[PDB]
Amino acid sequence: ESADLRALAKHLYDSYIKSFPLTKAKARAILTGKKSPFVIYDMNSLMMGEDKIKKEVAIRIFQGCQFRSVEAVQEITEYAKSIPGFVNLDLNDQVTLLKYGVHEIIYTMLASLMNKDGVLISEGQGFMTREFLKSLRKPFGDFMEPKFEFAVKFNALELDDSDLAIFIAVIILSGDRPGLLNVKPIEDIQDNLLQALELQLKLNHPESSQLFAKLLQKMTDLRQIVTEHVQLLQVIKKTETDMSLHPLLQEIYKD
Amino acid sequence: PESADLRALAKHLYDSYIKSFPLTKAKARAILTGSPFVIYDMNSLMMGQSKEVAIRIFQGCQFRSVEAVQEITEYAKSIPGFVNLDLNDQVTLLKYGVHEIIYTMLASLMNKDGVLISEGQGFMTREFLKSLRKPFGDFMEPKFEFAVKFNALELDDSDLAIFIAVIILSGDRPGLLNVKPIEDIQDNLLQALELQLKLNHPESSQLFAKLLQKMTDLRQIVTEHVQLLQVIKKTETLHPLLQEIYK
Ligand SMILES: CC(=O)NC[C@H](Cc1ccc(OCCc2nc(-c3ccccc3)oc2C)cc1)Nc1ccccc1C(=O)c1ccccc1
Repeated sequence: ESADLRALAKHLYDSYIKSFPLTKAKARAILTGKKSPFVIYDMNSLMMGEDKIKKEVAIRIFQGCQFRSVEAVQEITEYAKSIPGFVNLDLNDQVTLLKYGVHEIIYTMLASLMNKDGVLISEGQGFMTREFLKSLRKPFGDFMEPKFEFAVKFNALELDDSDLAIFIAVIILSGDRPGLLNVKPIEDIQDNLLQALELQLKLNHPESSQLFAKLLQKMTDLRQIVTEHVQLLQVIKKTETDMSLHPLLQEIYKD
Repeated sequence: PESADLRALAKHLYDSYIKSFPLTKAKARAILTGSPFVIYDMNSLMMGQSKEVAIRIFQGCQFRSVEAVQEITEYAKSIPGFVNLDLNDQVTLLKYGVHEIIYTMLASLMNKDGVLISEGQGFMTREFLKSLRKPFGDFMEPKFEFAVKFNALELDDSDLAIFIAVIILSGDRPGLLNVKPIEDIQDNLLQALELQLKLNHPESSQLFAKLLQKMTDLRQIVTEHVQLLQVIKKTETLHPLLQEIYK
């Protein structure tokens, strides 16, 4: 079965590259200055970068994150279809799996695009500093800090895209999502994905003790990030009466 | 290339096809021949503003067609040389090839009176499909038209496994980056397909040619299916995640 686990791992990695244009290997190539990004760290550079790469600074930064999230949901959906068993599950659950999964997966892969100092934007054409993202006005104060704090700790695991491909498959196939109708089909798929992640982790990181365990523990951090963000969204929703949330994201958010 | 190698290629493709496609032509034909539950009627579908039946049947086809795409994708990975192709080209070959393959294989579930549904457990008649209000009665009928002509060739699963591989490795899909290796592989599969058909159907003259002529007909069906599929976004309009799964 060992070889069947390796074939699973090879397969998901294949679909991962096919579904997400900006990989972790590409992000790190751009980040670790070998493709150099334009750097947005203030108002004038944000607007200079609207020319050069791509008060209302917060809204532009809002919609730019909405754009990429909608886009991200679409990639994640593409990828889910490739996971063996997914498209054979009950449709209502396939939807439930995505509704809940995409949040968690988005911060996982957002880590790939982050370092200590900032975050890659516009498929790596841009780089926005962590500081500039703290500077925004205060329904949006430090909305990004907890994602940077997670990235810092998650990135020190030193996962690569082939590790990530399996980890996010495991995330999608969570049997504890609320409202799932048939938990057992989902859990059996996850079991095989977990088996494959275990082998992959040991093979790709032989001198990295309990990497499997340590990666699963990061779900605690992931979910707590999810929760605070929904709380920030609502504060906005009450006070940004004229602002707009995309219908795909609307659907993903309504608990 | 040697007949042994083409026989080996032939047999290799049949193996993968049997692993990737649970409901085979042969199985489908066993079921078809004189049970599964028959849907001939509005009350038999019912007994077998939220949503009109025609849309729910449309929806269910999209679900099943998404399952077909994953079976076909997995089968492609087994074609010698496919996974060594450039990755963008594997996506492009699949993107354009899956519809043609879906309608090819749908013929395996069809006779002139209906189609097998739900893993062979059901049978929706042809006439019931036609009953459906515009443009919903007009989506399956062309497929039945093709199926009946197609099934007259009496291909089996072993034949189909190679024909399917030939469709995927089409060098003329828009946006291919490196056509040569795709045509190279397709030539090999055609080589194999031609020997398969002479050996499997020795009394069936120019089957090879006749089969290739049907690749033409499948492109017409795919093209016009789109022109029905756009008369649908048009007059038939939401739950975004769902729409995203079937983009
Ligand atoms: C599932 C899901 O929707 N999850 C919530 C989702 C998670 C997220 C967060 C950051 C991120 O950065 C990508 C890199 C990024 N790209 C830009 C960019 C690009 C072009 C122009 C300007 C800026 O800025 C950043 C930080 C990607 C995804 N967040 C949002 C999703 C929808 C709408 C808004 C948000 C916000 O984060 C937000 C930001 C400011 C004010 C209000 C809200």
